[PDB]
Amino acid sequence: RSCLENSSRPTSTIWVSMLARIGQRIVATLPYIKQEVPIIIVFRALGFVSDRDILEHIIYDFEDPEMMEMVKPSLDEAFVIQEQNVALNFIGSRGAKPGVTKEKRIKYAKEVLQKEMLPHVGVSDFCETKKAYFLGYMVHRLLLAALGRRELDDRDHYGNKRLDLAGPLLAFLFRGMFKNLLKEVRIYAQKFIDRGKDFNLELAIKTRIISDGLKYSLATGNWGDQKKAH
Amino acid sequence: GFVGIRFCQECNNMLYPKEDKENRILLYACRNCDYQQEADNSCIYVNKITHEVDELTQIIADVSQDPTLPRTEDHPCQKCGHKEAVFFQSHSARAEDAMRLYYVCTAPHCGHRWTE
Amino acid sequence: FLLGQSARDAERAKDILCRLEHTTLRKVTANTAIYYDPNPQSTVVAEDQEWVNVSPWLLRVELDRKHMTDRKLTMEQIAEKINAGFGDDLNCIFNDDNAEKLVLRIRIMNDDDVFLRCIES
Amino acid sequence: AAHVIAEDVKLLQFHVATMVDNELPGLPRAMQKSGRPLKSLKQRLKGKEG
Amino acid sequence: SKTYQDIQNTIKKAKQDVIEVIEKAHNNELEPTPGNTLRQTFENQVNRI
Amino acid sequence: LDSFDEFIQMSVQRIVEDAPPIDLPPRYLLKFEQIYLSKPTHWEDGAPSPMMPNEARLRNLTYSAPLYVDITKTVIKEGEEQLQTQHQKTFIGKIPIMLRSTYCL
Amino acid sequence: GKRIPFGFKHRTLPHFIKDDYGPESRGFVENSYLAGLTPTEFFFHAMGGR
Amino acid sequence: VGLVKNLALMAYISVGSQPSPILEFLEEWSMENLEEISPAAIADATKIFVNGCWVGIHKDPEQLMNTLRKLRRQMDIIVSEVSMIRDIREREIRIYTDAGRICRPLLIVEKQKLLLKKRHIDQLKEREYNNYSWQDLVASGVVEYIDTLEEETVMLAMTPDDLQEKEVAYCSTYTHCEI
Ligand SMILES: [Zn+2]
Ligand SMILES: [Zn+2]
Repeated sequence: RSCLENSSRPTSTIWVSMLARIGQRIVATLPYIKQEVPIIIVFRALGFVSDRDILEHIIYDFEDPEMMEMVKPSLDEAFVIQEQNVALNFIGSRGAKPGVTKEKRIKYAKEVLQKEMLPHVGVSDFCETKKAYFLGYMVHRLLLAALGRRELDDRDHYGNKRLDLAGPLLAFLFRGMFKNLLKEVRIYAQKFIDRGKDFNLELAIKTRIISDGLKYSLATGNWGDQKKAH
Repeated sequence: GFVGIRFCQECNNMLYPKEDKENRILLYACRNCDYQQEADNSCIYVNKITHEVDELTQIIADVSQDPTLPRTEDHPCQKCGHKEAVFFQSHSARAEDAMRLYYVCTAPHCGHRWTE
Repeated sequence: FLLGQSARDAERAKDILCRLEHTTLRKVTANTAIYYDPNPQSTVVAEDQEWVNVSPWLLRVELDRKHMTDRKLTMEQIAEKINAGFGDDLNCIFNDDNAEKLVLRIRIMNDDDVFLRCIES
Repeated sequence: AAHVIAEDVKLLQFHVATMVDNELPGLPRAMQKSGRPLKSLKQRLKGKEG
Repeated sequence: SKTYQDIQNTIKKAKQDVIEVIEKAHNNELEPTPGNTLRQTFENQVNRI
Repeated sequence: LDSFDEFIQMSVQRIVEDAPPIDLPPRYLLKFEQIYLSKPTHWEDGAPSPMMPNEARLRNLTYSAPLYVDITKTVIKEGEEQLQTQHQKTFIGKIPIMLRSTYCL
Repeated sequence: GKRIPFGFKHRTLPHFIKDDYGPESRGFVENSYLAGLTPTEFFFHAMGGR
Repeated sequence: VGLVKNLALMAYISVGSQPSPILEFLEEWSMENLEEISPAAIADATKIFVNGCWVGIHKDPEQLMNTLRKLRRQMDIIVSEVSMIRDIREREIRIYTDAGRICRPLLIVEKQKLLLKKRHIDQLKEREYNNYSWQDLVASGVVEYIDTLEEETVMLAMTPDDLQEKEVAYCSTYTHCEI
């Protein structure tokens, strides 16, 4: 569950899972993609065309052939995609809104690989070399749990849990309530520049968005808006 | 033993094993490249169904500075001859049936590990 | 519930137990190493057995003993089930029951490389 | 208008069906403009406390 | 107070018995019961004690 | 108390300094910055006076404090004539205060 | 049905030491309610009583 | 039952801090940054992980853990809530500064002694008569806020005398002691 720091984007979770079963193919369940994409396709989309270079991100010791023959089966799987661009077309061909032109699809699969998956490592212009390391670490840690070299994580361990006190509980509200009022001052600048007159904000600032969203959720207990309280 | 991935030399991609159907030899050609290099292992895929693993290969020597790990003075090292040693069980998932102990010398620059 | 004399002795009740439990090859096998040994008398390995029995790729499969006996199986029946399950498209060349290692050898005879892997799974 | 009649009856269908079944799979639940879904005739006698 | 002594002695003999089962298994002499792994025959001997 | 004080002192000036500036025919800038907060007051036919929690409890009020932000409007158009008609302390809303925090009376 | 499980990494509480199968380290309460329970076995007695 | 819980008396939930003076410190030790590293040098080197982000590689993790810990025990760059976990068996140092991590204070134990010596008891008995308090025990480096992901590598003694005395050995490497 990757999250940045109280961003207006919520948490966004990858999944680098491995299939039951050739056998032993690793997939990836990126966000904003409906199907799943094998991982070497992602490492090529992030921009690593060579095969040794994906593997240096996944396997730090090339000297134990124990973990080499575990990622071969997925390395043979995507031998059909070899450059970055057909690789983006693979992921971009799967979105929620798949673009009708190819170029729309690569603009999609380049935007989800820079802001939707793994944001905490970075959402900048060039962070693929460290989203690549942190992805290869997720695969590597999966291969350790499958080779049996490391015990699986316990969902109940309190080290794996955070408590949301009255601070984040409220900064989760005050983001949505502060986006609603920028949607209000938007429409109010709109109905007013289009008459070509000039627009004023004192009347555009709807004060009853904060003052009443807070007071509502703190009164009923429903942590949301009143329109979607069930 | 095993086989590793042996990578191409031109494109640094993975070489497949391919039998040379004329001279009767085993090659490794590429998919992206046309690189043929001549094999030597004459073994392609191996598979340990027993999954026989030696744990002494996985033990790092850095365990000896673990405050939370029991210490004996009844098994001394063999390279150095220190008296202190830490000991632990396989500490691995997939431990088949063994509660065997492993020792590490608790003396820096040694990290000798052994099993009794 | 065991019927006759098997009901008393634990020895003759134990082979019933063997004749009912599911044993596949994975329970008795230890190491599966496919090879491209071209000339079957060449045998990239130390084995003088083929040279008494006489495709270039094999499946040296070395079995287990304390798993092969605790179910009481001989290589004749494995060799027979091994060609009866796949017919006459293969030619198993088993070891003897005097050697220390329990090795089988398969070879096809009649996309070819992966096929010994496909049938060994 | 021989084209709007189609939309008129699609919405008539939605209303007459969520009158007797408010929970449909994959269909928007008829809510009251307070924001709460309705209690159709099927819900008045569906489960416990029907 | 004689019963307290009888009890403390039983309990110390028991903590002592499980230490030897642990030694045996730590040196690989606890042979598995036919029908159980090692960690189950161990846990069974311990829970019996 | 520490969680709330940290919400008030950092997390509010963080939620509002990173929301992007809105624009819209020429278009404007409208940027938010530098928030402030006051102590709970009541009539802020009346006069602003501090509500004491026990008075807020007895009249069924809501012990809250009002929030102000300083918004610089930049509407810019043809002829390259922009004004940063900046609106100081613009009311945003009222934020309820946790009793015996650093911002309670 | 088992003894107290290894909830931390290879130990049941942080007081014990890694890989401790002994009786006290896995939940065997050896006091009585008249003598009272030691701190660790107060906790294990609660894990059980839950 | 079991879903609604309660804090224990001395649990503190950490409120959160910025990881930037840690990132800045670690940079000017002997780290090596993740983007200027040869992928062949991660094998024998512990990986550093600030707040879930793998930022760096370090070739010597017994000097970081001892420096990072000295530096919390003085309350200077690392605030007292930050928790540094060192996993020995896999080569990982994880540093958390974020919020919502529940922690609790533990006495510190150096060799077999506590650090809480009779001065602190006497100065602390004369609080409210001048101005000595709990924050001086934390700043002086006597108690520590250890939390649950870091509590998995402490070796904790329950009472201080009786578990840090001399018998047949139970551990003799305690690192904390309970209040
Ligand atoms: Zn090549
Ligand atoms: Zn040594």
